[PDB]
Amino acid sequence: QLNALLASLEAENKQLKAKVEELLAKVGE
Amino acid sequence: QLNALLASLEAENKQLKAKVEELLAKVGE
Repeated sequence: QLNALLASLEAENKQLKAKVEELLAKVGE
Repeated sequence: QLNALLASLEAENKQLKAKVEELLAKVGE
């Protein structure tokens, strides 16, 4: 189950980084 | 080293969630 936790955290991190990119771009409007 | 990777990912996730909160609030301006 440790690899599943790693996988979930990795997925969340990727999603959050993309959300930051989206919101950054929105702030630039 | 697996716990260190978990720890780093957890720290990053917490930081990113807070950055999302900040940028959300900025979008609301």
